Amino acid sequence: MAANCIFCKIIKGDIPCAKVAETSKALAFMDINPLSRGHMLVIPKEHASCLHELGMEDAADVGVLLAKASRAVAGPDGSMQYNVLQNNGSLAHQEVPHVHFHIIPKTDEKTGLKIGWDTVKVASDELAEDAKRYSEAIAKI
Amino acid sequence: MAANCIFCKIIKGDIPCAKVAETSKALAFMDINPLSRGHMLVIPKEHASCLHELGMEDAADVGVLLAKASRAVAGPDGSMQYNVLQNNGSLAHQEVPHVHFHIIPKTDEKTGLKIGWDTVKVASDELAEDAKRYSEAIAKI
Ligand SMILES: [Zn+2]
Ligand SMILES: [Zn+2]
Repeated sequence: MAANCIFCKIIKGDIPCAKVAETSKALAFMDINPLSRGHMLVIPKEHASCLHELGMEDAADVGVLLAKASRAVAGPDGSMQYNVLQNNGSLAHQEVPHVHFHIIPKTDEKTGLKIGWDTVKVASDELAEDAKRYSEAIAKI
Repeated sequence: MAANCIFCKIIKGDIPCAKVAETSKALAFMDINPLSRGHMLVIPKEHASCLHELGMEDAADVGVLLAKASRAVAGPDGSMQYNVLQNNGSLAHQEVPHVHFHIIPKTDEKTGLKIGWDTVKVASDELAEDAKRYSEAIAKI
């Protein structure tokens, strides 16, 4: 559903939204449901539902816009802390089915992104297996 | 402290780590303290402590490697869900002072990245103010 995709609606002009930046392949704007003041979004213009569906040229342009946006979010003296978050799948907390990078200011212990970081044990043999599968997958793109 | 930066140590070869991919400006490898099985990291070779310190060319290369890595993480049939997370500042849960993108498989409600998503109200006037400041900041990069 690109038809029922609110970011496609913004991109084509069917819903208005103040544009923070625009490049050939990407757009930035403010999140109107922020976790903290200054929370923004960077999206590809292409309707990719997950990051792995995004084109390589689109990936270069989105990476560049993300870095530029982080400088905006870091503030005039660069002291503002922040989290970059991009979700892929509804189990992974993705709501709109279109790639979007959140850049979320962390002003406060009580506001912004709150993360649970509980690690698990993985074996050396399992790490090697995953490293092989991943590198071969990446090598053939 | 690039001297006490474990990712710089990996990058220069002072600590061994199976390399999942390597490009001119970026490296990928497995996280040895994973939140879920297959949790990996994508880092710039440059010692940038936060994303806003990263060069634009390095940003393009890291965006491309991130997209490639997501295809690896999505798996042979692309069904694996995942979160991309990059932290900037110790209040923002950044531990190693070198930019690193986590790509974290979400296999399970009980494993992988766990996120708290409590939004705050922002006014139209505040959104316009932030949009102006951000777009002007981005325009002059
Ligand atoms: Zn869309
Ligand atoms: Zn470093």
